[PDB]
Amino acid sequence: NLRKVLISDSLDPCCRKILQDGGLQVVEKQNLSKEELIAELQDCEGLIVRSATKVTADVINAAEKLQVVGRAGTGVDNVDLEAATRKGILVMNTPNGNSLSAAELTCGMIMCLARQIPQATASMKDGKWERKKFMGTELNGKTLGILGLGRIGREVATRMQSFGMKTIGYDPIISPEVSASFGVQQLPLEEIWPLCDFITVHTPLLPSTTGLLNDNTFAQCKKGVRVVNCARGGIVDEGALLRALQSGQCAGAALDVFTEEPPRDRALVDHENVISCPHLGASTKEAQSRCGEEIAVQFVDMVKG
Amino acid sequence: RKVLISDSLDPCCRKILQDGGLQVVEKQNLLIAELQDCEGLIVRSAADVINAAEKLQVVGRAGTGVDNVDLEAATRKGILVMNTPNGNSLSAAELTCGMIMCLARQIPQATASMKDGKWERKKFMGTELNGKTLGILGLGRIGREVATRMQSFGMKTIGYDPIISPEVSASFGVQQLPLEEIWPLCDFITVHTPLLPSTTGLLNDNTFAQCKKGVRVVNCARGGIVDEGALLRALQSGQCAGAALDVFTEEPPRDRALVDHENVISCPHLGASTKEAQSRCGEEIAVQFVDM
Ligand SMILES: O=C1NC[C@@H](COc2cc3[nH]c(C(=O)N[C@H](CO)c4ccc(C(=O)O)cc4)cc3cc2Cl)O1
Ligand SMILES: O=C1NC[C@@H](COc2cc3[nH]c(C(=O)N[C@H](CO)c4ccc(C(=O)O)cc4)cc3cc2Cl)O1
Repeated sequence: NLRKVLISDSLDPCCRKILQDGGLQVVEKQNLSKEELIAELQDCEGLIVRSATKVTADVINAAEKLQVVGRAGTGVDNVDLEAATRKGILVMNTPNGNSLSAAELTCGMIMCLARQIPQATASMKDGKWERKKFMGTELNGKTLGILGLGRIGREVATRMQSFGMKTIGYDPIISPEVSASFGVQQLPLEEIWPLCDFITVHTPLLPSTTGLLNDNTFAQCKKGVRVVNCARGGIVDEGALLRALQSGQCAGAALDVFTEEPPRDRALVDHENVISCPHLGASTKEAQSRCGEEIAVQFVDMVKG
Repeated sequence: RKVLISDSLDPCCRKILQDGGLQVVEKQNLLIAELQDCEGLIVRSAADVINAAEKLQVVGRAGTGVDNVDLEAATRKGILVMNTPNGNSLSAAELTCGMIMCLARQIPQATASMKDGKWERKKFMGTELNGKTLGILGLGRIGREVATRMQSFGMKTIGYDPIISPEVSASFGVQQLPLEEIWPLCDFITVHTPLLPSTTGLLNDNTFAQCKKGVRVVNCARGGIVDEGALLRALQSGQCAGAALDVFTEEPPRDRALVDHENVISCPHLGASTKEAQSRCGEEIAVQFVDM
């Protein structure tokens, strides 16, 4: 059963600490090339990654002891889950660990869109004083649409409520009565689009949420809507967003995530009304430490049944 | 009733200034010949002015304070200066909150990186606000608005105001402490005071010396409350991890050392630059006038 675990990426020593406390032997490697990793996994039931180490069908297939792969983070981009499940290898991740960091970044993106803070800093650093060029928006009394009312969507809701934003939204699993208890009014999507000043997505990436925002939904929005995607690349159709930015149907967007990372296509990043980060939603010392801890705790519970 | 308007004003304010007499002409970029013979005045931004002026009763600035109109020359004549001290409050508080989130996650620096074709995930390791301490100096309209918003993020809000009682500030969840007890506790410090002798260099080498190593500071209030030489020294040592500045001792600033620092976020004094603030000030000034 589960004994010895390799850590192949850099995450807080709180991870190692909890693993050995629960009986597991631990080793701690870093970077490691496609050939390198497998020579460690010779003797290992367990592999903990962050984002850098790719766990492809190759490593999975070529590693003849590996029973579980743990990601100290959200989703499994860097783990071939098709090939893992084929070989009976359990894949786990730490969904709770990043919630607050992702919600805080989303709120900062909304403030940034409202007041053009990234654009203003760039203008100051270019030696300009362009007070006129900037006219921002007060959030108080504006409507924020929240698509997805799990962990992150509800944390975004309660913070933006403090700004006196009205928070409306939709989730197919969360009842209107439960969303009401954290101040989010659920309506049909067709009724959400024309009410929103700001839209933010907090859904998993599924067929049903791939291009959730598209040409059809932008057609239904108020002119000048502002969009945030701090969830997963492709929930917002990037073509449809660029078309909405060019027409003015969309007055601005804030993107932490892209269909391709890093993105080869530069048109959205380069747009004047787009502010962007290189997938920083989970990039806080606090989230990184909580994910380290959460994966270790998940591992030890599997040894104790 | 001839009324000049020496500033980019909200078009609501003219559509207002025809309840009572108001013969208006909104001429920006001015200079002094403009106000020929006019008795009752409105302004936004932009003395020698009123001295060569004639029959003028009330001057009104759609904004807070009067830092673009000589109050003593106006007191040298009969002239009452009105302003709209609540019109800009929410917009200034909202910008301050956005500056706090930008300092925590370096969103302006991340955007500049991305627009250079970079994908810099390690440089941009940030801080969670939940569980951090925000020090708020000045607990008037703006300070209390910043406090209740940042409490929703799980920040502990402490502060100091010589005029606001500890009971008033406890009612909006701000614990007042002596300044000496505030500095060592703060992860973030934000200033919401008037610019007075007592508040000029309120943050200086002596106060940075008592702060936590890595404190972040915001000034969306008035240029000079943060001593700019002291703030650059603190950024240079790492005593200050970052600063967000909407305001500068000289606007526009000719000393570029702070604006050019990698850990400084800056705006060209945008705290009151929203449609809603500019509309609310245009009308709060009317009700002060049109209800003597
Ligand atoms: O007409 C329609 N076209 C397609 C469909 C609209 O698609 C949606 C599908 C959705 N799915 C979910 C969803 O799975 N929500 C749960 C929470 O209940 C959840 C689980 C995990 C996470 C996370 O990983 O952070 C987030 C949310 C929300 C959501 C919203 C919308 Cl608008 O309806
Ligand atoms: O030991 C000392 N070191 C320095 C010295 C004084 O420091 C202070 C002086 C202060 N003055 C005030 C102040 O005038 N506050 C009132 C609110 O009651 C106020 C009025 C208008 C506005 C506004 O225009 O938005 C804001 C606030 C706050 C404050 C804080 C501090 Cl730390 O004492």
